[PDB]
Amino acid sequence: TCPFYKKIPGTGFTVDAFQYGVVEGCTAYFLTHFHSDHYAGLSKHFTFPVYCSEITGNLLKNKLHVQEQYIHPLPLDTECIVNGVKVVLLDANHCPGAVMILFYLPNGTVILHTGDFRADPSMERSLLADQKVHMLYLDTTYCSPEYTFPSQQEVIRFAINTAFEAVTLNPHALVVCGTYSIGKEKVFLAIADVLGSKVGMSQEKYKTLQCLNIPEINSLITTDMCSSLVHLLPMMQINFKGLQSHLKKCGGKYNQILAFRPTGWTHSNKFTRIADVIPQTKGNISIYGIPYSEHSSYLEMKRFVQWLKPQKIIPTVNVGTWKSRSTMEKYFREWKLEAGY
Ligand code: NI
Repeated sequence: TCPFYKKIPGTGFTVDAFQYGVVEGCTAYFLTHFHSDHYAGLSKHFTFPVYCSEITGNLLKNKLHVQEQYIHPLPLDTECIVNGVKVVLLDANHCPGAVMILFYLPNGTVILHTGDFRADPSMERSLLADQKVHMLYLDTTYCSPEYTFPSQQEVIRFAINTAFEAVTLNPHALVVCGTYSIGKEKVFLAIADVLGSKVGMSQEKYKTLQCLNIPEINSLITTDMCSSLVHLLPMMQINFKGLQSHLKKCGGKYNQILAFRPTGWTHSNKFTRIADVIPQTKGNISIYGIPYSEHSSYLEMKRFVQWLKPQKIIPTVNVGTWKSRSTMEKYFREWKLEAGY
Protein backbone atom coordinates (compact mmCIF):
# COMPACT_ATOMS: atom_id res chain seq x y z
CA THR A 1 0.00 0.00 0.00
CA CYS A 2 1.07 3.62 -0.70
CA PRO A 3 3.25 4.69 2.25
CA PHE A 4 2.57 7.87 4.23
CA TYR A 5 5.71 9.64 3.05
CA LYS A 6 4.47 9.65 -0.62
CA LYS A 7 1.21 11.53 0.17
CA ILE A 8 0.74 15.25 0.56
CA PRO A 9 -1.64 16.25 3.39
CA GLY A 10 -4.72 18.22 2.45
CA THR A 11 -4.36 17.71 -1.30
CA GLY A 12 -5.27 15.03 -3.77
CA PHE A 13 -1.55 14.50 -4.46
CA THR A 14 1.14 11.81 -4.36
CA VAL A 15 4.82 11.96 -5.27
CA ASP A 16 6.63 9.03 -6.92
CA ALA A 17 3.74 6.66 -6.26
CA PHE A 18 3.21 4.62 -9.46
CA GLN A 19 3.79 1.02 -8.17
CA TYR A 20 0.65 0.65 -5.92
CA GLY A 21 -2.16 0.57 -8.51
CA VAL A 22 -4.90 3.18 -8.24
CA VAL A 23 -4.26 5.11 -5.02
CA GLU A 24 -7.57 5.77 -3.21
CA GLY A 25 -8.15 9.53 -3.50
CA CYS A 26 -5.26 10.74 -5.70
CA THR A 27 -6.25 13.31 -8.38
CA ALA A 28 -2.67 14.06 -9.52
CA TYR A 29 0.52 11.93 -9.54
CA PHE A 30 3.85 13.83 -9.31
CA LEU A 31 7.08 12.33 -10.64
CA THR A 32 10.26 14.04 -9.39
CA HIS A 33 12.69 12.38 -11.83
CA PHE A 34 13.11 9.50 -14.35
CA HIS A 35 14.92 6.85 -12.23
CA SER A 36 13.29 3.38 -12.09
CA ASP A 37 12.69 3.20 -8.32
CA HIS A 38 10.60 6.37 -8.72
CA TYR A 39 8.79 5.76 -12.04
CA ALA A 40 8.20 2.00 -11.32
CA GLY A 41 4.72 1.11 -12.49
CA LEU A 42 4.28 3.66 -15.31
CA SER A 43 3.55 2.51 -18.88
CA LYS A 44 1.46 3.42 -21.96
CA HIS A 45 -1.63 2.11 -20.08
CA PHE A 46 -1.51 4.74 -17.33
CA THR A 47 -4.64 6.94 -17.65
CA PHE A 48 -4.29 9.53 -14.79
CA PRO A 49 -2.56 12.92 -15.05
CA VAL A 50 1.20 12.90 -14.35
CA TYR A 51 3.00 16.10 -13.49
CA CYS A 52 6.74 16.61 -14.02
CA SER A 53 9.47 18.69 -15.70
CA GLU A 54 9.68 19.01 -19.48
CA ILE A 55 12.70 16.63 -19.56
CA THR A 56 11.02 13.90 -17.48
CA GLY A 57 8.07 14.46 -19.86
CA ASN A 58 10.19 13.73 -22.96
CA LEU A 59 11.36 10.41 -21.45
CA LEU A 60 7.86 9.28 -20.41
CA LYS A 61 6.64 10.01 -23.93
CA ASN A 62 9.57 8.33 -25.75
CA LYS A 63 10.94 5.59 -23.47
CA LEU A 64 7.79 4.49 -21.60
CA HIS A 65 5.30 5.40 -24.38
CA VAL A 66 2.93 7.19 -21.97
CA GLN A 67 0.14 8.90 -23.92
CA GLU A 68 0.73 12.66 -24.48
CA GLN A 69 -2.65 13.70 -22.94
CA TYR A 70 -1.69 12.37 -19.47
CA ILE A 71 1.72 14.06 -19.46
CA HIS A 72 1.60 17.56 -17.94
CA PRO A 73 5.05 19.20 -18.14
CA LEU A 74 5.65 22.36 -16.01
CA PRO A 75 8.36 25.05 -16.33
CA LEU A 76 10.84 25.53 -13.47
CA ASP A 77 10.82 28.53 -11.10
CA THR A 78 7.23 29.35 -12.00
CA GLU A 79 4.04 29.56 -9.90
CA CYS A 80 1.46 27.19 -11.46
CA ILE A 81 -1.94 25.99 -10.17
CA VAL A 82 -2.77 22.21 -10.15
CA ASN A 83 -6.32 21.24 -9.02
CA GLY A 84 -6.58 24.54 -7.15
CA VAL A 85 -3.17 24.31 -5.48
CA LYS A 86 -0.19 26.61 -6.04
CA VAL A 87 2.97 24.61 -6.84
CA VAL A 88 6.49 25.41 -8.01
CA LEU A 89 9.12 23.13 -9.46
CA LEU A 90 12.80 23.81 -8.60
CA ASP A 91 16.03 22.14 -9.85
CA ALA A 92 17.16 19.23 -7.64
CA ASN A 93 20.82 19.04 -8.73
CA HIS A 94 20.37 15.31 -9.19
CA CYS A 95 19.93 13.81 -12.75
CA PRO A 96 18.60 15.61 -15.85
CA GLY A 97 15.04 16.82 -15.42
CA ALA A 98 15.09 16.15 -11.69
CA VAL A 99 12.94 18.51 -9.62
CA MET A 100 12.02 19.58 -6.11
CA ILE A 101 8.31 20.46 -5.53
CA LEU A 102 6.99 23.33 -3.36
CA PHE A 103 3.34 22.91 -2.38
CA TYR A 104 1.34 25.88 -1.03
CA LEU A 105 -1.57 24.25 0.86
CA PRO A 106 -4.94 26.14 0.99
CA ASN A 107 -4.73 26.30 4.79
CA GLY A 108 -1.41 28.33 4.74
CA THR A 109 1.03 25.43 5.24
CA VAL A 110 4.04 25.17 2.92
CA ILE A 111 5.69 21.84 2.06
CA LEU A 112 8.97 21.10 0.17
CA HIS A 113 9.50 17.59 -1.17
CA THR A 114 13.15 17.37 -2.31
CA GLY A 115 12.78 14.29 -4.53
CA ASP A 116 16.33 13.03 -4.88
CA PHE A 117 18.79 15.94 -4.65
CA ARG A 118 22.33 17.14 -4.04
CA ALA A 119 22.00 20.18 -1.83
CA ASP A 120 23.90 23.22 -3.02
CA PRO A 121 24.20 26.73 -1.58
CA SER A 122 22.74 28.05 -4.89
CA MET A 123 19.40 26.71 -3.64
CA GLU A 124 19.47 29.23 -0.80
CA ARG A 125 18.72 31.92 -3.50
CA SER A 126 15.82 30.20 -5.33
CA LEU A 127 12.10 30.88 -4.60
CA LEU A 128 12.84 29.02 -1.34
CA ALA A 129 14.30 32.20 0.24
CA ASP A 130 10.96 34.03 -0.13
CA GLN A 131 9.00 32.16 2.60
CA LYS A 132 8.72 29.74 5.47
CA VAL A 133 8.50 25.96 5.01
CA HIS A 134 6.55 23.93 7.54
CA MET A 135 7.31 20.37 6.33
CA LEU A 136 10.29 18.98 4.38
CA TYR A 137 10.13 15.55 2.72
CA LEU A 138 13.89 14.95 2.52
CA ASP A 139 16.18 12.68 0.47
CA THR A 140 18.18 11.12 3.32
CA THR A 141 20.30 8.70 1.29
CA TYR A 142 23.59 9.77 2.96
CA CYS A 143 22.37 11.06 6.35
CA SER A 144 25.40 9.99 8.43
CA PRO A 145 28.73 11.71 9.08
CA GLU A 146 30.98 8.96 7.61
CA TYR A 147 29.46 10.01 4.21
CA THR A 148 31.92 12.55 2.83
CA PHE A 149 32.89 12.91 -0.79
CA PRO A 150 34.46 15.48 -3.11
CA SER A 151 32.90 18.06 -5.34
CA GLN A 152 31.73 17.11 -8.79
CA GLN A 153 34.28 19.70 -10.18
CA GLU A 154 37.21 17.96 -8.49
CA VAL A 155 36.08 14.54 -9.72
CA ILE A 156 35.72 15.69 -13.37
CA ARG A 157 39.20 17.27 -13.10
CA PHE A 158 40.59 13.88 -11.97
CA ALA A 159 38.97 11.88 -14.78
CA ILE A 160 39.98 14.35 -17.52
CA ASN A 161 43.67 14.40 -16.57
CA THR A 162 43.81 10.64 -16.07
CA ALA A 163 42.18 9.96 -19.44
CA PHE A 164 44.11 12.53 -21.46
CA GLU A 165 47.40 11.28 -19.91
CA ALA A 166 46.86 7.58 -20.74
CA VAL A 167 45.76 8.27 -24.36
CA THR A 168 48.63 10.70 -25.16
CA LEU A 169 51.03 8.04 -23.78
CA ASN A 170 49.30 5.28 -25.79
CA PRO A 171 47.12 6.43 -28.76
CA HIS A 172 45.84 2.87 -29.29
CA ALA A 173 44.13 2.98 -25.80
CA LEU A 174 40.31 2.88 -25.47
CA VAL A 175 38.33 4.73 -22.78
CA VAL A 176 35.21 2.94 -21.50
CA CYS A 177 32.60 4.38 -19.08
CA GLY A 178 29.77 2.47 -17.36
CA THR A 179 26.11 3.55 -17.06
CA TYR A 180 22.67 2.18 -15.98
CA SER A 181 20.31 5.15 -15.61
CA ILE A 182 20.26 8.84 -16.53
CA GLY A 183 22.57 11.23 -14.58
CA LYS A 184 26.36 11.68 -14.39
CA GLU A 185 26.60 12.42 -18.13
CA LYS A 186 29.38 14.99 -17.39
CA VAL A 187 31.82 12.13 -16.73
CA PHE A 188 31.83 10.66 -20.21
CA LEU A 189 31.08 13.95 -22.00
CA ALA A 190 34.09 15.71 -20.33
CA ILE A 191 36.45 12.83 -21.17
CA ALA A 192 35.25 12.85 -24.81
CA ASP A 193 35.62 16.65 -25.07
CA VAL A 194 39.33 16.64 -23.92
CA LEU A 195 40.05 13.67 -26.24
CA GLY A 196 38.25 15.24 -29.26
CA SER A 197 35.96 12.20 -29.78
CA LYS A 198 32.19 11.72 -29.63
CA VAL A 199 30.78 9.10 -27.29
CA GLY A 200 29.91 5.80 -28.91
CA MET A 201 26.85 4.13 -27.37
CA SER A 202 23.98 1.72 -28.06
CA GLN A 203 20.94 2.98 -29.92
CA GLU A 204 18.71 2.63 -26.78
CA LYS A 205 21.04 4.93 -24.81
CA TYR A 206 21.47 7.39 -27.73
CA LYS A 207 17.65 7.61 -27.67
CA THR A 208 17.72 8.25 -23.92
CA LEU A 209 20.31 11.01 -24.18
CA GLN A 210 18.49 12.59 -27.16
CA CYS A 211 15.48 13.34 -24.80
CA LEU A 212 17.50 15.54 -22.43
CA ASN A 213 17.71 19.00 -24.14
CA ILE A 214 21.51 19.01 -23.80
CA PRO A 215 23.16 21.88 -25.81
CA GLU A 216 24.91 20.78 -29.05
CA ILE A 217 24.34 17.06 -28.10
CA ASN A 218 24.38 15.95 -31.80
CA SER A 219 28.06 16.98 -31.88
CA LEU A 220 28.92 14.98 -28.71
CA ILE A 221 27.30 11.58 -29.24
CA THR A 222 26.91 8.85 -31.86
CA THR A 223 25.85 5.23 -32.32
CA ASP A 224 28.90 4.61 -34.51
CA MET A 225 31.24 2.74 -32.21
CA CYS A 226 34.00 2.48 -34.83
CA SER A 227 34.50 6.26 -35.18
CA SER A 228 34.66 6.81 -31.39
CA LEU A 229 37.36 6.13 -28.74
CA VAL A 230 35.11 6.90 -25.69
CA HIS A 231 32.63 4.03 -25.31
CA LEU A 232 29.62 3.69 -22.98
CA LEU A 233 28.71 0.24 -21.73
CA PRO A 234 26.30 -1.15 -19.15
CA MET A 235 27.67 -0.87 -15.64
CA MET A 236 27.34 -4.68 -15.47
CA GLN A 237 29.89 -5.10 -18.27
CA ILE A 238 32.59 -3.01 -16.37
CA ASN A 239 34.85 -5.81 -15.03
CA PHE A 240 37.85 -7.80 -16.34
CA LYS A 241 35.79 -10.48 -18.18
CA GLY A 242 33.39 -7.94 -19.76
CA LEU A 243 36.18 -5.59 -20.89
CA GLN A 244 38.45 -8.31 -22.39
CA SER A 245 35.30 -9.39 -24.29
CA HIS A 246 34.40 -5.92 -25.56
CA LEU A 247 38.09 -5.37 -26.40
CA LYS A 248 37.88 -8.33 -28.82
CA LYS A 249 34.78 -6.81 -30.48
CA CYS A 250 36.88 -3.79 -31.57
CA GLY A 251 39.06 -5.96 -33.84
CA GLY A 252 42.66 -5.01 -33.07
CA LYS A 253 41.88 -1.27 -33.27
CA TYR A 254 42.90 -0.92 -29.58
CA ASN A 255 45.40 -2.69 -27.20
CA GLN A 256 44.56 -1.07 -23.78
CA ILE A 257 41.31 -0.21 -21.93
CA LEU A 258 41.07 2.47 -19.26
CA ALA A 259 37.61 2.22 -17.70
CA PHE A 260 35.71 4.39 -15.16
CA ARG A 261 32.99 3.18 -12.75
CA PRO A 262 31.18 6.17 -11.24
CA THR A 263 30.02 4.89 -7.86
CA GLY A 264 28.17 6.86 -5.18
CA TRP A 265 29.98 6.57 -1.83
CA THR A 266 32.64 3.89 -1.24
CA HIS A 267 34.48 3.24 2.13
CA SER A 268 37.86 4.24 0.56
CA ASN A 269 36.50 7.89 0.87
CA LYS A 270 36.83 7.77 4.70
CA PHE A 271 40.63 7.37 4.26
CA THR A 272 41.66 8.43 0.75
CA ARG A 273 41.65 11.87 -0.97
CA ILE A 274 40.55 12.14 -4.66
CA ALA A 275 44.20 12.87 -5.67
CA ASP A 276 45.42 9.49 -4.35
CA VAL A 277 42.85 7.16 -6.06
CA ILE A 278 44.32 4.15 -7.93
CA PRO A 279 42.84 1.61 -10.35
CA GLN A 280 42.48 -2.19 -10.35
CA THR A 281 44.76 -3.47 -13.13
CA LYS A 282 44.79 -6.91 -14.86
CA GLY A 283 47.18 -6.83 -17.82
CA ASN A 284 46.20 -4.25 -20.45
CA ILE A 285 42.91 -3.37 -18.59
CA SER A 286 42.60 -0.83 -15.71
CA ILE A 287 39.40 0.13 -13.79
CA TYR A 288 38.88 3.39 -11.86
CA GLY A 289 36.09 3.65 -9.29
CA ILE A 290 35.30 7.39 -8.93
CA PRO A 291 32.94 8.90 -6.27
CA TYR A 292 30.75 11.11 -8.39
CA SER A 293 27.61 11.69 -6.33
CA GLU A 294 24.31 13.23 -7.40
CA HIS A 295 23.08 12.96 -3.74
CA SER A 296 23.87 15.35 -0.83
CA SER A 297 26.85 14.58 1.36
CA TYR A 298 26.12 14.61 5.16
CA LEU A 299 27.49 18.19 5.48
CA GLU A 300 25.77 19.56 2.35
CA MET A 301 22.45 18.15 3.67
CA LYS A 302 23.08 19.43 7.16
CA ARG A 303 23.80 22.91 5.86
CA PHE A 304 20.64 23.00 3.71
CA VAL A 305 18.35 21.89 6.52
CA GLN A 306 19.83 24.38 9.01
CA TRP A 307 19.37 27.19 6.50
CA LEU A 308 15.78 26.06 5.79
CA LYS A 309 14.82 25.61 9.49
CA PRO A 310 11.78 23.45 8.76
CA GLN A 311 9.17 22.68 11.47
CA LYS A 312 8.93 18.93 10.65
CA ILE A 313 11.18 16.60 8.65
CA ILE A 314 9.83 13.42 6.98
CA PRO A 315 12.59 11.16 5.60
CA THR A 316 12.14 9.35 2.24
CA VAL A 317 15.25 7.10 1.94
CA ASN A 318 16.54 4.58 4.51
CA VAL A 319 13.07 4.46 6.16
CA GLY A 320 12.71 0.67 6.08
CA THR A 321 14.55 -0.10 9.39
CA TRP A 322 14.08 1.13 12.96
CA LYS A 323 17.80 1.58 13.58
CA SER A 324 17.94 3.84 10.50
CA ARG A 325 14.84 5.89 11.41
CA SER A 326 16.13 6.24 14.96
CA THR A 327 19.59 7.41 13.86
CA MET A 328 18.19 9.97 11.41
CA GLU A 329 15.97 11.62 14.09
CA LYS A 330 19.07 11.88 16.29
CA TYR A 331 20.90 13.99 13.67
CA PHE A 332 17.79 16.10 13.01
CA ARG A 333 17.54 16.95 16.70
CA GLU A 334 21.27 17.77 16.83
CA TRP A 335 21.02 20.07 13.78
CA LYS A 336 18.00 21.79 15.36
CA LEU A 337 19.58 22.22 18.78
CA GLU A 338 22.87 23.43 17.23
CA ALA A 339 21.11 26.11 15.07
CA GLY A 340 18.41 27.19 17.56
CA TYR A 341 15.17 26.62 15.55
NI1 NI B 1 17.42 9.06 -8.14
